[PDB]
Amino acid sequence: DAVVGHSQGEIAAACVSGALSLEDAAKVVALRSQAIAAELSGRGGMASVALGEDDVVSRLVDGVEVAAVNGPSSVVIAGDAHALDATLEILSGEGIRVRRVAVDYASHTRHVEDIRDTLAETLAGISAQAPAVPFYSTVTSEWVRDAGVLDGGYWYRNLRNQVRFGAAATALLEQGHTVFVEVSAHPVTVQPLSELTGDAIGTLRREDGGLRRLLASMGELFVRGIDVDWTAMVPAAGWV
Amino acid sequence: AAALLDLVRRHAAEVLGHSGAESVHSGRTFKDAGFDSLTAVELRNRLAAATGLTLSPAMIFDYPKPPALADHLRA
Repeated sequence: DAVVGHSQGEIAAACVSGALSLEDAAKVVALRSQAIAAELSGRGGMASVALGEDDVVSRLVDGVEVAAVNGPSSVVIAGDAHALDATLEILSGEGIRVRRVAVDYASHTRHVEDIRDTLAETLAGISAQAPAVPFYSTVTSEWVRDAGVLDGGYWYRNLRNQVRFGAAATALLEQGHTVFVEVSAHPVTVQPLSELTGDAIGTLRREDGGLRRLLASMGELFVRGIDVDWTAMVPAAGWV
Repeated sequence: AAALLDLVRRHAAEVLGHSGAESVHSGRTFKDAGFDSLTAVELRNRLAAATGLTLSPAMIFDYPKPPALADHLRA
């Protein structure tokens, strides 16, 4: 019924929303990743805290931007490597649970402003259409229904601006959306959604890429009342 | 609330496939037994169905001690 992304995932959202083309989205994400590799590499890291925006902001030292607000108690920050080091040492002294990500850059920060020109030169003004699938973005926290809006500048801003993930989740809950299925090889964000509504399903699992995990996934989907085209999996056979 | 604690331990054991209530000591924390978020949600569903009360999926982090969760369910 609706499609929501998160950072690069939003690209796939476009690729499935019908507003873009498969080749268009593939090329755009390829050029975005290539630019990030060429420039952003070796320049920072991501740190997550199991706290809200208020708690993180109240003790954030200079040199750190809030990367994303995943909810009332899940906030991730991106910035310079050593500024994040000082911040994590401070919180370690405070004892608040935190985590680091093995990343050599910082997204959704001022660093994105370094290669806006390069992003424009790569490709801009892609033929964005009206998405066939009603697509709710997180950059604007609002559905986009108009052709041409999803331009290269839009992707630059998406890489540049933050994520109001938790607020978007609450809004979708208020919009009557209850079933939230995650398309990921590993459970990624089912926990915050469970804390929010308690009904979400992961697709696959790390080290569990077998068919059994997939079948179990569609089974859990079917149990909650959603119709499933089972007969495609199994062909006809003899009489029993 | 002894019956409540026994039922909680048995339900958690069946969620994780353990032998029974004894196999999961009440003194052990929920995370120590090997519970994870989805499994915690499954135990939330189990306990909510068992008692009929409105139970949040995130109570496991608030009361990692099974006796604490049982006493909360008592009230």
